[PDB]
Amino acid sequence: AVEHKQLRPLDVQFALTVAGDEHPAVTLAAALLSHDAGEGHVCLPLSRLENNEASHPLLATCVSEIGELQNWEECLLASQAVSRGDEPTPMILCGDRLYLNRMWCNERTVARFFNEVNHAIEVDEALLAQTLDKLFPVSDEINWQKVAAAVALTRRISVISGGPGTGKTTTVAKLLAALIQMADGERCRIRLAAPTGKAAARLTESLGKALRQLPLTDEQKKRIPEDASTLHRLLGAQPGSQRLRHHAGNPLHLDVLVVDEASMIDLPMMSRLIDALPDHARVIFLGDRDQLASVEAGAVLGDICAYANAGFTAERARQLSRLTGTHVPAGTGTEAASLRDSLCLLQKSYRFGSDSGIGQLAAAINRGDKTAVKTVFQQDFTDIEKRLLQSGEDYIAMLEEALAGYGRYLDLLQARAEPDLIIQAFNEYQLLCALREGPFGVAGLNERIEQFMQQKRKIHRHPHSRWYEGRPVMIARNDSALGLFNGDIGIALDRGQGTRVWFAMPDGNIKSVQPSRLPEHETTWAMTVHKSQGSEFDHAALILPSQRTPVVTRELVYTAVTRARRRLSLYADERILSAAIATRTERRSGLAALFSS
Amino acid sequence: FEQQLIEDESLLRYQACADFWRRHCYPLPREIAQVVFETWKGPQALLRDINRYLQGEAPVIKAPPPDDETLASRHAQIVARIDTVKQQWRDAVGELDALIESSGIDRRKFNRSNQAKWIDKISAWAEEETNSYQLPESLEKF
Amino acid sequence: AISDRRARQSHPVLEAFISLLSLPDSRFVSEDVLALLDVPVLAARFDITEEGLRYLRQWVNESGIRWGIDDDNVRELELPATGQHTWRFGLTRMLLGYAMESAQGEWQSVLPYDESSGLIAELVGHLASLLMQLNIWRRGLAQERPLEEWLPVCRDMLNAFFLPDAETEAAMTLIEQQWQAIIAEGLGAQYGDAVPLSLLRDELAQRLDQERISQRFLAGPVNICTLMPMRSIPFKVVCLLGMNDGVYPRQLAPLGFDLMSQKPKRGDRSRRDDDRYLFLEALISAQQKLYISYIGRSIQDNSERFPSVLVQELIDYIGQSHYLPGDEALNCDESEARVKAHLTCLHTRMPFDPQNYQPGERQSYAREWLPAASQAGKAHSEFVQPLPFTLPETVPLETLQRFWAHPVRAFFQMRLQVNFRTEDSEIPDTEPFILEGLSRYQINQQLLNALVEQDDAERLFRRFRAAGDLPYGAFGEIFWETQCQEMQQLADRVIACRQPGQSMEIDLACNGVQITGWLPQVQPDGLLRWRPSLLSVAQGMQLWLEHLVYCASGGNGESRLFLRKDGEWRFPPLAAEQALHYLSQLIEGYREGMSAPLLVLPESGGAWLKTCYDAQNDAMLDDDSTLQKARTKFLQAYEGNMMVRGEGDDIWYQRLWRQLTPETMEAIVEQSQRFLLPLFRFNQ
Amino acid sequence: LEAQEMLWLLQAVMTPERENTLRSALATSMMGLNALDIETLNNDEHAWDVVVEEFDGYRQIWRKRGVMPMLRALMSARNIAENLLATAGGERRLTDILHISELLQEAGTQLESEHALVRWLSQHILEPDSNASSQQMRLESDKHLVQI
Amino acid sequence: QLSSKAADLFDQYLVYRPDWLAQWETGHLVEGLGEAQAWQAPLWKALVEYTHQLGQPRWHRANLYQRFIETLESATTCPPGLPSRVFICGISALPPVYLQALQALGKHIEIHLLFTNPCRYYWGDIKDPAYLAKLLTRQRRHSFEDRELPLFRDSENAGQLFNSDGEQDVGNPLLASWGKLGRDYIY
Amino acid sequence: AELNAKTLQRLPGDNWRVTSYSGLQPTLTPHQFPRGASPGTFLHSLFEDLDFTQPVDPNWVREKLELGGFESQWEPVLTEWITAVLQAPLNETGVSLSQLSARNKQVEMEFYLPISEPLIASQLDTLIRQFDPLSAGCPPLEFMQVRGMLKGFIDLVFRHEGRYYLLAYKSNWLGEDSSAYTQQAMAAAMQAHRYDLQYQLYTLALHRYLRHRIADYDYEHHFGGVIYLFLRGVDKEHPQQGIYTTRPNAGLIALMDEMFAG
Repeated sequence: AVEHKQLRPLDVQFALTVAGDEHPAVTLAAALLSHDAGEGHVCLPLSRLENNEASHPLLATCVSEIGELQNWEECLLASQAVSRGDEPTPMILCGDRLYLNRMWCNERTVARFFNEVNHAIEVDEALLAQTLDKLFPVSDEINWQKVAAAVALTRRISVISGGPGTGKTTTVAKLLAALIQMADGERCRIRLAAPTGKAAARLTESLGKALRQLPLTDEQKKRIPEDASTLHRLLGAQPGSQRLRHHAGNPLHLDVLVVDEASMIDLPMMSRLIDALPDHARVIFLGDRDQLASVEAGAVLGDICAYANAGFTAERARQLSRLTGTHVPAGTGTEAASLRDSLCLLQKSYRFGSDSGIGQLAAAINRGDKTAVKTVFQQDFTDIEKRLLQSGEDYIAMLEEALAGYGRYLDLLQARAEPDLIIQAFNEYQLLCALREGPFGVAGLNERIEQFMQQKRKIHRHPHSRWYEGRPVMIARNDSALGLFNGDIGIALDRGQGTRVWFAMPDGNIKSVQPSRLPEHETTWAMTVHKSQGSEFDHAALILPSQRTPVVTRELVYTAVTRARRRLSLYADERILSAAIATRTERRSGLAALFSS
Repeated sequence: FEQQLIEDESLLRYQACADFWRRHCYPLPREIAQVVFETWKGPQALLRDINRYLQGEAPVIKAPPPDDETLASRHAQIVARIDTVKQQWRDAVGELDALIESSGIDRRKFNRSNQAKWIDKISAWAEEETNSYQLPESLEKF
Repeated sequence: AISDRRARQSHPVLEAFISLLSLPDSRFVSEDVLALLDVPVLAARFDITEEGLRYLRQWVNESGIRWGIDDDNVRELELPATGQHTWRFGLTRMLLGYAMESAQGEWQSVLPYDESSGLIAELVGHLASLLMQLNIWRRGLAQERPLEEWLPVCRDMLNAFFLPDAETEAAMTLIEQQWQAIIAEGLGAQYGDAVPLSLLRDELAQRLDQERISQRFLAGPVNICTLMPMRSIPFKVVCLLGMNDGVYPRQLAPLGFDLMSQKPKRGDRSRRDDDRYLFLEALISAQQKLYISYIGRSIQDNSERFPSVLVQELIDYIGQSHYLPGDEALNCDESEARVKAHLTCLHTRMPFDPQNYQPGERQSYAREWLPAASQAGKAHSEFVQPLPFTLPETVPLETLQRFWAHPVRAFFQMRLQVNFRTEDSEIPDTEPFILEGLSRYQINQQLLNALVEQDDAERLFRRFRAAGDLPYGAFGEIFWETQCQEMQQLADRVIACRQPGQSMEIDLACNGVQITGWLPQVQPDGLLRWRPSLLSVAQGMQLWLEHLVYCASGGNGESRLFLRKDGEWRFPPLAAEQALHYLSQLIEGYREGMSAPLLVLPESGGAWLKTCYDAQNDAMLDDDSTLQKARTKFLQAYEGNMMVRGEGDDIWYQRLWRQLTPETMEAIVEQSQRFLLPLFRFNQ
Repeated sequence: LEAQEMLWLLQAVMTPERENTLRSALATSMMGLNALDIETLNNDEHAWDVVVEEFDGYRQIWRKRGVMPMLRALMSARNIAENLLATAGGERRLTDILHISELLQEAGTQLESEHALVRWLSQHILEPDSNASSQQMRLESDKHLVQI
Repeated sequence: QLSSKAADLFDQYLVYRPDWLAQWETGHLVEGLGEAQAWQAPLWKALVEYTHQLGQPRWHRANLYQRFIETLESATTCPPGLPSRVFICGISALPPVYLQALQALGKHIEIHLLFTNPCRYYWGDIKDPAYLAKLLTRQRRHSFEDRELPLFRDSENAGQLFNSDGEQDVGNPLLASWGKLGRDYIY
Repeated sequence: AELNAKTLQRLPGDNWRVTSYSGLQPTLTPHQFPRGASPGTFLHSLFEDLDFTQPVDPNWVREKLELGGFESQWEPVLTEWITAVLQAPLNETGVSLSQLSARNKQVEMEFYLPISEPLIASQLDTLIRQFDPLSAGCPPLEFMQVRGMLKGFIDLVFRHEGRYYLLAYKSNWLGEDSSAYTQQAMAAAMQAHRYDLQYQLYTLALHRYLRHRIADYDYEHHFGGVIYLFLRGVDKEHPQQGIYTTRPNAGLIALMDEMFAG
């Protein structure tokens, strides 16, 4: 790639320290491996190192042995830095793919956890079918939520793959209700895990509003899950040291563990979660297959759910047909029966159907770019609008359309109303940008919107106060003492006691905080697509930069499409939208080969 | 014409003592470094010992060692001096001709057994206390 | 308005450039590099943020980086190449930790550093980008160069190490201007020989601090300036400070070989005569009021500081030329002394003294110290207050353990949530030659956990030697041998009575209070704990609490804890009724400690009790000798010696009281007799 | 202990957003508050808001005017000097606080950054080395004491 | 450091003592100086050769003042470019070389010297009784009153005030102890 | 015993401060010159040190670029640009800078201007707007009552055919690279940076200087106008672009002198 050629100093110093006095082939291989680890690739195939390097004959002329070291495997194994998996070496070459020792250890740990430990818990099928009939009222045709709950209560380790707006939390509530109704005398210490604190708060409020609807008992209300914890808080991570409280010796005393939003779980956090689990806990993973990739290097949920398209097994199809009482289709072929049985795919979205253009655009994002052009083209489904952004007049038109989008917010701001309706009007329209600085970014769009509110009579701003009425702020660090998480919006206004920032709590109330009490504050007229995950907006508007960047890809446009509830606008070129769909953010990993054998 | 007076000189003194301990105590073998550790734990104890002589006028040492004698030569000299006494004990063992006194108990042969297990190697530095029982000035008084 | 001061524009630019000019002469200590990374210019050059600097602080502190940039730098100083405790050793350690986990082991006798694992270790790739540059100029500024070659050196250093900014542009411009002016003054004489680096460095350091500022001399605010010769301006009020002896007149000794000082002429100028003429012009130029203040008494030892000779001649002429109307004809010397005492206003030593606020001739204008001088304020009330506290239903065992580990700390950091967060320790300047403190305790703990399974001690020795925590060469081997001997002597007693036991659950209901928890390694013989520590009362209290929570739900058996030096805490098995009674007593003590601060000192109170307790008769002695020995043990355990830190030297006990009153001492004694009595009652 | 209390106060002034450092600095003996006052300060949000506002004003004075003006405004608004003079045995503590303030003002003019003075104070707390200026002075001269 | 100190001493010699450098340029010593002249006389002259060896000009401050005085005393017409009037205000210390140059400058162009003296009478020293009579013949006149005022308080007893060496016994001890620079400047 | 502290009745001092105007407020081309304060002062020192009568020498420009520290490739384009500045006349009659002798020119005249009345911004901005046509926009600045002295540094004062003229240098000019620096853009820059008050104070100082120095002085007879010279706006084909000549109404100066006097 373009970024792969510009070598980081970390990769160069790693190649100079690890190889050192060895051949330059080992130096180039270590530099390419460190650059692919910095970009997020887990494994490095030797075919790309052999074919796509112009110095491969030059290093073939550099080595001088009896066999001349023609193969890359012999040239790597001749050095003391690469071994086959026995010596304590930094680089490991096992399946004609070179990785680091930590990445290879975590990959083998994940493969052991998802290939060997996942056994089948045999329970009573009649009581499970009765609870599924008494919980799910729909029993006429195939319902994927019932099959997901059955395959999550049947097996120990289960992954539920589903998009936003598909009723995932209702499925989790039905699963927990059938779990407590199945084991009456047996106690169940249900635990909930989340990667971020904001997603943990959303999970807590969702399961709170979901579990009170279903009828329970006096012993069943006692076994309600109390709170959802962060993965760094559940394992006991320290600021100074990386030592966990439940690392290897004492596992977490849990019965069932529901980990929501597994798409934001990287490989080291997954490996640290795996080593903390005992030999009897049942884990239920939640998240979307086509969602955005993990933060650090690695792709766990995507490489797990890539085998969900094959289907179930022949025996597991009959088992699910006997459990659910409906016709469950069978998957052709058998490669890994445990992982293909433990998976499930949610396709029927309830908050939007085929009538809405949002789901059709999300289905056409995974297809070719011409399908997305056809989806936007004919009649627009009264949901998706396309505005061309090339010059300064298109920028002024985009600012005018953002004024038309933020019209109700400014109308409730100027009328001096209650801040709750102000936050509710602000949470309906949102801009999504890719970069941070420059003319296309966070601080650029924020400064341009502030200058436009200074130009037109919409927002009065003092130049030396920095706390004018109506500025939107967002927090960058978590703060459990104040109740605000990372990615939470606040609106600064004057209620009569002074300029204070009002935040909308997920409990339904509003909290007025002093601006001096805010640990971090950044203007959020336009959010990044990575930082807007978990949130939901009614009217979203994507703004893509004209400069070619590896950030704008298929998954970024998919997360920008799924970020909108009903209305979505686009401000991008046709060539950028055509190139972002075809360029998929692939991450080379050894899970495709380890799960295949 | 212009110079900078410093108030505290302990930092440079500790730095020079650490440099001396680096250039003197690091390449020693085990049989010498054991005695060096028995004398001082580190350079801090040596600095605490010689801090009253490093400052001010350097004193004159009575009967100084020669300039060519190193730590290894002194260690080999003391090892040979111990080995000569060990050889003279191994040659003249198995006899008792002195008169038994009222102060001298008859368990002294057990002390000779304590001197029987002492002559194994010359890797140590501390002799047994039972050699104080083998003094002619103490045996004559007993 | 302050004038004639030295012009200080940007300290962290000029001082950092001066430190970079002393780069080959520097030892490359880790603190001097973290001080160079403290500059935002050098940090923004190598893309290092403030969070990256905060991570690099603990990374350098834990990776074993003390001094020495490279092994060639260690060999340059006529020192043996140790290979460890250098910047290259720490860089290799951090890169191996980025590549390999710490559980794998050593690779080139270098243990990896498991902290820097993710993308944050990219900042390590920034730090290795810095020190390499700190190598190149270290080889650049050592060789001596003529004046025609020193022209681009400072410019290349400025464009290499520093980044141009809006604020620091004028500092770099002044650096370039002074450097080019020095080189132009050197090349004006056409110097042909070589010029060393230190001479130009000292000349630039002298020329950079030479600038003065006098712009606001007469702006309108009151003027603060030094005495400048040939400048006499009439003013209404003229004040003089620092007119004591030694400071004024400023004496500048001649060079000695100057011929003008040997045969003086009329037009010769000296600094002493210039200062005397300045004092004369200050006396004449004063129109309305003349104020003179000098330091008369020393602030250190209260020594009398005599004034200058000019002020003494002035007060002598005043006393010999004028007299007071009170004593019209008394004497000549006595009236002079009375005038000189009436003019001399000996002010107080402290500003909060009530003598200054007494009405009369002089009166202070500081209204902030007026209620402080009136002595009409309320005193500091006691911190102890009765707070409302309701005992909850489910109180876990971990809360009781954290309470009975330290009751005052549990009252502070849990009730009012006040945790006194002390700053972390700084990085030491040298490699560890000895092992003492927390590192020795962690090494002994890992060695005891390794020898309890009969593992290879040599593998753990190589693991600790690959991290640099052990001393170099034979001394680390001697330390590891004596620690292995001590841990083997302890393990021969530990594994003599060890049985495989599993962790069990604890669910108790006592006085309507639920206790939920887990006990690890519960063997059928009872409870077995081992720690490489000394005989202390806190571990005995913890073992007694575990024995009470273990015997209350089944579990007939003894409880044993093995310390160092043949120290052993043993408790026999008890019935369910006595265990539930003592657990209810501890719960009542916990609910009393949450409302009021429970003054139960474990160490000093346990020492007082075991001095007063008699285990043979189960009764406390009341003779005067035991009552004096218990006070001696209490004063020994509260405030220790000059080698052992006492219990009273703590941030939680100094907040309550500053001095140990005998009333609070008797209260602590009574609380320890009430609570710590079953510790020594069931000890065997 | 007064140097550690001044360090906690400077850390609460520099970072008043995090309530943990401010709560650890308010409960010191320099402020002189009871446990009931700390409990009511943790319970009442408006009093903690007033405390955060006045500490932000102290930070603004410390960034604009320097060390000794901020310390004098803190000792005048809280009126802690009169309370330390009213308490028996607090005059030596007040003289130590004034000497620490004078040394911090003497060391603050040679430093540009605000956190650099806090790091210098923490280093001089960690360094017990004795200089001629950094020694303890006589607390009182009018009252006669037995001189050892 | 030695070169800088010797250059500062040579600058002080260029300012105050031009005759010593003029005699050192020839190579002859000055009778009655210190021992350092034995290394200071050949050090200066080899300097004057060295700037004679390079392309730098020869002229300096010491050798130019006598030619500057002579070319002003010997000239008949005023040179162009000179200012109309020069003020000397706030200056109480000048070398005799600068005053001898300013006297020849003031013979042509009117120069106003504003000198601040704390005493109104003559409070300086004397050289000779023939100079004492010359000072007694000189009398000041007021700017506005236009009346002649003498220098000393007593004209007949003015000789009794000065000592044999030439120092005036000042009655005020502060002026005698502090104003030595002004005492030399008024002389 | 009872003790009290004395209290000051009034303020210790009025707003007395000696301030200035700033206190009251292809590959090589001059358009591609780096815009900054240090390059502005470098160009100001280049225009100050260079003689206007003598032709510009390239080695002197190379020496000045060596002393300043700029690039050596800019030197042969800069000197011809300097000659392009010197060839452009700046007058209402077409008088160039080469016709000015050394006695006629005076560079960097420093003046102190007294004022004994409290300077009210509302009484001054209205008096400016009464006569100055550029004060149609420009809402008035707010400053405290300044009583005392005012410092100023005029760049150049020169006489020609018995008429005095002022010249100042502005050289930032970052936003213009084309020939758009017409009289309207220069007037907008004068209204934005508020150089009208500076030019009016310069006219007042020059009027007071010519009144104190020259006996039998008339403001209309001797003064000719004030010229502002934008260095990056001077073109060879456009003599009017780069220069900005303004003459007051000769009635604002007397009222401003009466206001500053008392």
